[PDB]
Amino acid sequence: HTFDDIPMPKLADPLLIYTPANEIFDIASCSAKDIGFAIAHAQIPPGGGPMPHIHYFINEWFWTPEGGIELFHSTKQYPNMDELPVVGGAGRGDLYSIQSEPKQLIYSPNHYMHGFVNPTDKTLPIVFVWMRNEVAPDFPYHDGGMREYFQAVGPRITDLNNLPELTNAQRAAFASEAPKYGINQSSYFMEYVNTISDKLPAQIAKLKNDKDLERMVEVIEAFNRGDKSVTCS
Amino acid sequence: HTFDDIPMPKLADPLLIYTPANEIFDIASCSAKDIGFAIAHAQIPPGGGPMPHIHYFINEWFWTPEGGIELFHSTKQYPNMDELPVVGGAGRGDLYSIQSEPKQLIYSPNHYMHGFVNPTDKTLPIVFVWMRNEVAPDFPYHDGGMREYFQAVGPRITDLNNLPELTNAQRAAFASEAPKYGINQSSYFMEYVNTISDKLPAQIAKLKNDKDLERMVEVIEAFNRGDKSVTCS
Repeated sequence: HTFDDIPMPKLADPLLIYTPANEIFDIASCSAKDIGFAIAHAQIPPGGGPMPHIHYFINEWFWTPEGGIELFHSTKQYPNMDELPVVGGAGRGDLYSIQSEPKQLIYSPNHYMHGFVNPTDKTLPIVFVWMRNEVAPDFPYHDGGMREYFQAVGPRITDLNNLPELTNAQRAAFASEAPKYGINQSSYFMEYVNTISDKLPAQIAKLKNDKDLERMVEVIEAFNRGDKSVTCS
Repeated sequence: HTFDDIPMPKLADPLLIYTPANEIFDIASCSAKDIGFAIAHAQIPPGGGPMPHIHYFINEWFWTPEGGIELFHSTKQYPNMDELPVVGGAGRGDLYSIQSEPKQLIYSPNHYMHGFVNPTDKTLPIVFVWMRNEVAPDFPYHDGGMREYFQAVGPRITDLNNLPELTNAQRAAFASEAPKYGINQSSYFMEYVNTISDKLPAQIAKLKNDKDLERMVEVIEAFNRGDKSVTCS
């Protein structure tokens, strides 16, 4: 399953963040009467990527223009934010790996466990779209909290030549602050993981939601034309 | 497969190290005319443990007095140190997890890929023995390199209740210095790994070398009795 293009909202003041998962973000939040989301055009260096985690306030799309990124995705859902999937109690979960191909679009609904890594020796592009769900609260940017999460825990890139140094406190906050933004984020790779299998189950591979993505693309392009019925900032 | 005890050499000035893999080490090197090794009595905090790596200068034993610790181990061996098990040629390998039981004793010969994590919410003990092999150069302690490795890359612990904080340089050195000590050490979990499965094949489970371990216990015990034909420091 492929998708041709996801354009970037062109803000006057672009927000560029180096996440503590070693991801280079150019990120923005947008909303219209019917919808709100955050969108990031990212560059992932070798070894970059978030450890396995679960979302409660958003549905997520991943678009990989040159492939290469390896995604991880569960078949099981975790609708209860208060039950971490850990050795402690509610139990670790099984993950399945996806070797992304060029222009592939992966859809991950709320409550699924996922993450990704760049396992190659070259920096690879990726685009994330995080859409506000029906149970998300109103954050300042109306996007279900994702841009607020990254802006709070990742250092801003004031110079894309001199990438900021990431600190222990920033890596820790990536984990510990995540619940305020509807994320259960693991702090080490195997914390939530029982197995990683390379045999992708059909029901995961078939996940798609092109309608909402298409709408959100309309909102971005309407924003870039100057349409004042929508907002990005 | 279990073992009853592995004692610690009693030095006047214990070498306590907090490794960049988040391991609390009390480590020593010992040699006799027939044998040389390093041994560490360790405490692994929640989430602690090294990324997958392969040894070229030692054979390793793990002893888990309270179980808890999850080890990872390949069936495939990697005899050429210049060939990294990485997506850019040579290829990532399949790991199998081992949920250790109290007093369990795992033997991991050189060239195998392995690693471990504490997936629980409490600090757990573990003892490592790293025995010099035939191809290892002669390091100052004659141990095969391992103590020298941790001493070069890890901070000394000066207070067990106020552990030292790790620096990015120490973490990066942990990977980049490793080959000098006969280790290929991955710098993120999925760098060398393709899949993780929880069905340990029997060839791995039946790995053992009790004779050499008994011999090293013998050396430790003699050192602790004051016998001068052996050395630990």
